[PDB]
Amino acid sequence: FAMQMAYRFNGIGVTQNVLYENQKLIANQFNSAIGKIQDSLSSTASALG
Amino acid sequence: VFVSNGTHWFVTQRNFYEPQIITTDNTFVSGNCDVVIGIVNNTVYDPLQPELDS
Repeated sequence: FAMQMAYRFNGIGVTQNVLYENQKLIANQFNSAIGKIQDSLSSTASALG
Repeated sequence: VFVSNGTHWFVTQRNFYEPQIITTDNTFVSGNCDVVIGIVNNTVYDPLQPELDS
């Protein structure tokens, strides 16, 4: 999966060394961001308008 | 991407296999080997190296 994300970055003009030099942070960013999706959908009543 | 059969390391385009010997000119440098999760030890070829002996 990290080797896939190294392409995903290369596809937005970010050279993929910027991925592996940050992988543990990008993991933590995305894990945290998925965390906010629970709260966004669960806590707000209007979320599925 | 990088790949190996198990004895020779190669680089190839990502939608039709064609192994290139890993030269400098297929590749770019970054940082050092401490940060890249799952990096491997190898030799990378320099096309200029024999030309220095010539």
